[PDB]
Amino acid sequence: TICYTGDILNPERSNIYTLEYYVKLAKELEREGFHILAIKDMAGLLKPKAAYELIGELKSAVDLPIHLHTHDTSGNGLLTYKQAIDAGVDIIDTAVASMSGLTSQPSANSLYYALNGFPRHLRTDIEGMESLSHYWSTVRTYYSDFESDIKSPNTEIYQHEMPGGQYSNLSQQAKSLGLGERFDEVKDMYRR
Amino acid sequence: VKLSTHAISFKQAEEKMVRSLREMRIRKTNIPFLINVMKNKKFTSGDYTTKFIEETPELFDIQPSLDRGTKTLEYIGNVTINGFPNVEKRPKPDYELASIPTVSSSKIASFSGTKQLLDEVGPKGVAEWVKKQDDVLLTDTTFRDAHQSLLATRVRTKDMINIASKTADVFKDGFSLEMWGGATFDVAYNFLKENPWERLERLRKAIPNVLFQMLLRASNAVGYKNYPDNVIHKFVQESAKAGIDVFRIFDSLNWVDQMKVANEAVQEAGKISEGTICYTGDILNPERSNIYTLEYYVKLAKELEREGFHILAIKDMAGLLKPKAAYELIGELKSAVDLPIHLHTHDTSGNGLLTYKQAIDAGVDIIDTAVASMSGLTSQPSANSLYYALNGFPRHLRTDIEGMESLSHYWSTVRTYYSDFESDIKSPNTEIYQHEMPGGQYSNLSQQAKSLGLGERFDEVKDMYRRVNFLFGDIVKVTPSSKVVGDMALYMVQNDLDEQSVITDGYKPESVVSFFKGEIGQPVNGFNKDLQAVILKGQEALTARPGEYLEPVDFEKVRELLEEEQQGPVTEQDIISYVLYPKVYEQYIQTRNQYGNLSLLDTPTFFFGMRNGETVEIEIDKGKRLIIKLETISEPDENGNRTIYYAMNGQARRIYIKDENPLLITEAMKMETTI
Amino acid sequence: IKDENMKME
Amino acid sequence: QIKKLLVANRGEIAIRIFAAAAELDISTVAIYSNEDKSSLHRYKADESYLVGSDLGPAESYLNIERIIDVAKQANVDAIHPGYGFLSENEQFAR
Ligand SMILES: *C(=O)CCCC[C@@H]1SC[C@@H]2NC(=O)N[C@@H]21
Ligand SMILES: [Mn+2]
Ligand SMILES: [Mn+2]
Repeated sequence: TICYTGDILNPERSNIYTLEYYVKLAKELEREGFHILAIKDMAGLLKPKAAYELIGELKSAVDLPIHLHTHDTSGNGLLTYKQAIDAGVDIIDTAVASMSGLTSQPSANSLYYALNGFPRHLRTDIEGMESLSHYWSTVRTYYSDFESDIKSPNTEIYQHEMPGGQYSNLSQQAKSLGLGERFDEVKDMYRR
Repeated sequence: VKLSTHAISFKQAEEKMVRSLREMRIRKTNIPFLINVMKNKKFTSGDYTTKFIEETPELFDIQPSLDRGTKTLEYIGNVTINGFPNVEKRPKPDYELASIPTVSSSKIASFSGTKQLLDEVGPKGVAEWVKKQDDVLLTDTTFRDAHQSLLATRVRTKDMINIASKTADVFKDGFSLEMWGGATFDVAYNFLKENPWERLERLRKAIPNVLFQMLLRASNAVGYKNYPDNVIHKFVQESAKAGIDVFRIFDSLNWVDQMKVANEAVQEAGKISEGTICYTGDILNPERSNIYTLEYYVKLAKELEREGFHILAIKDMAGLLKPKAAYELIGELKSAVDLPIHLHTHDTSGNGLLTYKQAIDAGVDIIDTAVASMSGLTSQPSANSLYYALNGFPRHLRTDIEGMESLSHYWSTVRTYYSDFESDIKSPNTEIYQHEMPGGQYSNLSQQAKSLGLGERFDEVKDMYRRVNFLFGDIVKVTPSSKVVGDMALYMVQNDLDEQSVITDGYKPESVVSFFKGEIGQPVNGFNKDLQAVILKGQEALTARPGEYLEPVDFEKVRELLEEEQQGPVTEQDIISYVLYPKVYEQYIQTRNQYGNLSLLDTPTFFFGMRNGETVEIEIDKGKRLIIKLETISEPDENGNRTIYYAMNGQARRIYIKDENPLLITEAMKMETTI
Repeated sequence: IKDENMKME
Repeated sequence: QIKKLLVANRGEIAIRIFAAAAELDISTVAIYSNEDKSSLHRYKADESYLVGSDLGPAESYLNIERIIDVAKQANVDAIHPGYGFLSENEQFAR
C-alpha cells in the first residue's frame, strides 16, 4: 500500500510526492511480490482528477489490481471514487450509508446509484444494503457518547493534511494548552 | 411627580423642561403630551387660554414611550424563568465566542457586483451576461434554504446581519444570495417573532453589490392558502421595492398556467424572473414513468422560454436527478433553449456534488451551494468542497474560497446556538430514489407515523407514499403537493386500504379532498374520474386555476382596519403581510408590543435568557448599546410572581415575572379537619 | 403498601 | 451646524455638558476607560466608546489621537474638553 500525501495536481505542492514517485513506488511493490496494490489515502487528499491520473497511470505501469481507499473528509470522496472507477479501478473501500460520510469511507449505498448511467456497475445488493443501513443507523445511536465533533465537510485538510480525526483531536488538545482560540497558527504550524 | 426648570429665556426654560421629561424615566404617564405642549409653538409664544389643550389637536398625538429596556428586561425575565418553546429548559449553555470577520463599509461600497449589472443593463442583460461566463456562477443558500432544511428555518436575523459584511465581500463575484421567501416569512413573524422585511432591508443595506434572490411559489407567493392575483402583485412589488431582484417561480404541479400571474408582476417590477421545472422521476429509467421524460423537460423549457422568463432554473427538491441524469438533462436543455440554466439540488443521496460536477460539464450556468459548515444532507451541496473538486478539470467555480472557509467557521459555531432544532437526519438516504420523499419528509413523515402508532410499520408507509403517487397519476412531490400524497399514504395504511379498495368503498382526509378540487393546481395527468368522484363526493371541482375564483382584495379597507387597531402609521409592508398571514401578523404585533424588537438580542439570550451573575450587552444599533446584569431571581411570592434583581446601564432595576409550574376541610396528620 | 402522596401543546 | 458632540471628559462635567447638548438637540458621544466602564457619565450619552483597552486609566482621557479617532469614526463635529484633562492643551485644540 502506497500511503498518499500532498497533491499530484499542483506542480509546486511537493518536489517529492509527485506522480512518478507513486509509480516508482508501485513497481517496487510488484517487484517485491505483493498480489494487490492498494492506495491508502488516509486524509482525503486525493482530489477527483488526481485520482483519475494517479490510477490511470499505475493501471498501466503495474500489472496488479488496484485497491482504493479514501475518507470523505472533504466531501469529495465519492467524486474521487467515480473518477478512479472511470480510470480503471478494481476495488474501492466503502461503508454502509448510515455509517458513512465525513471521516468515514464514502457512502456505498450512494455510489451504487451514482454509477447509474456510466459504463461500470458497483457489484452489490442495494436492497440488502438499504436494510444494513437501517440497522446500523440505529445501533449507531448507542454510541452517541463517542461521535466526533466533525459535522460537515472540512476542505482545509488540503492544507495541513491531518488524517482521520486529527483536526478534531488536535483542537481538543490545543485548548488544553492555552492555544485553542489561536488554532489558526496550529493549522499553520502543523502545515509548516 | 412635579418638574420645575428655570433659565434666562422662556425657550431655554422650555428646552430644559423638555429633556428633564425624557430623562425622567418612570417605567404610562403624561410625559409625551407635556413634551408636545413644550414643543407646541403656540405655548412658546406665551399666549394661549384655558382652551389651550382643547383647542390644539395633535397635543394628544403623542409619540409612544421608549419603554425599551423595561421590555427587554421583561423578555429576558420571562424566558429565564419559563424557558422558550421547543427548547429543552436548560441553563443558558456556554458557547464559543466566535469572533466575526468584518469588511469596511466604504470598501463594500466600492464593489460592483451583479446588482450593479441589473442597475446598468436590464434583466435581459444580466441573463445574456451569465451566458457568456465560462466560469461557474454560484448562488448561496446559507441565509435561506440551507437552514430551512437543517434547522427548521430558525436562524435569526441577528446572526445573518453580523456577518453580512464579510458575506458581501466573500460572494462579491457571486450571482445571487438566496435569503428570503421559502418558509422565512412564516417562521420569522410567528416563531422568532421577527419581521422578515427588516431582515430584507437591513441586509440590502449591508450587502449592496450582489443580487438578492427569493423562492416564490406561483399559486400563493409566500402564503399558506390560495390568494387572488391582486395580492400576488402587491407582495412582488414590495419585495422588489425592498431589494429582491431574482424571483425563482415554481408551481407544485409544474403547471405553467399558475405561474403567469406571479410572472407579469416580476416583469412589471423590472427584476429577474426564474421559471422553474421541478424535477421528478428518473430520466434514465424508462420503466419508472411514461410522463416525466426528457421530452417533457425540453417541452417545459420551451414553454418556459415562450412565457418570457429570463433564466430557466431546475429544482431537484428531493435529490432525484442523478449525476448522469444531470449530464443529459442540462445538455439537452442547453441546446434546445437559449436561456442560462440555474440548477438547484438537495444533497439527500449524498450525490449532490456528483450531480453538480456532471451538471457543470453539460454547461450549467448557475448552481445552488451552501457554505461548508451548513451543507450536505437535505441542504445544498458544499460550496467549499465543490471549489476544490474542479481542481484539474477545465471549468472553475467563480468564488472566494478562503472567504468561504471563514464563512464556514463562523457558521459552524453559530449553528450550535440552534442545536435544539437540528433535524434527525444524520446520513444520506439513498432510498429517496424509490418513494421520492422530499427534503426532510422521510423524517418528518416518520414522526407523524409514530403518532398514529405506525412508527415501526414504516416500510408500509414508505411504500404507500410511492403507491399514492401513482394513484394520483404521476405528480410532483413539493409543498403542498407532497402533503396530500403524505396524508393519503397514512390514511390507507391507517385503516388497511389498497388501490382498487379506496375506489370501491369510497363513498363510505381534508387535504386530499382539497387537492381533488384542484385547490393547489391542475396535475399534468389530470384526475381519475372514479377516484375523483369518491373523494369529494360531489362539489365544485375547480375548472381552472384557483386564483380566478377569488375576488381581488381591497387593500384600502385593510389599511383602515390596521390603523384603527394599531398606533396609526401602517406601511404597505404591514398591509400585504396581514393579507398574506392574518393571524401571525396580528400575533406578531401583540408580541412586538410587549417586548419590543427582539431581532436585536443575541441568539443565545433570545433562547435562554441569562444565568445568575452574568452580564449581557445588546446592540441597540450603532454606538447605542445597553448592558444588563442579572443579580438574582427570588422565590415566588404569595402569588406566582418572582422578583428579578437586575442591573441595567448602571441603574439597579427590578422586574416581577409570573412563574409557571361549612367553609374549608383541611388535614394535618391524617385528620380531616374542617373550617 | 400503597403510598398516599417544551412549551408546545 | 453642530450635529453631534463628544466630551473628552468624565463624571460630573461630562454629565453636565451632555445635558446642555441634549437641550439643543445635539447627539452626544461619551468616552470611557477600562477602569471607568461602570461610570455614570458613560450612560448619559447617546453613544459610548472605550478609548483604548491598551491605554491605562489616566492615559485613556489624555491620548490626543486615540480620542480623535473615536471622534472621526463616530462622525463628530465638535469636542467639549470639560475642565482639566485637555481643556488647556493647545496641541489638542490644534
Ligand atoms: C413562553 O411562552 C414565554 C416565552 C417568551 C416569548 C417568546 S418571543 C419568541 C417565541 N415565540 C413565542 O411564541 N414565544 C417565544
Ligand atoms: Mn485508514
Ligand atoms: Mn429548494
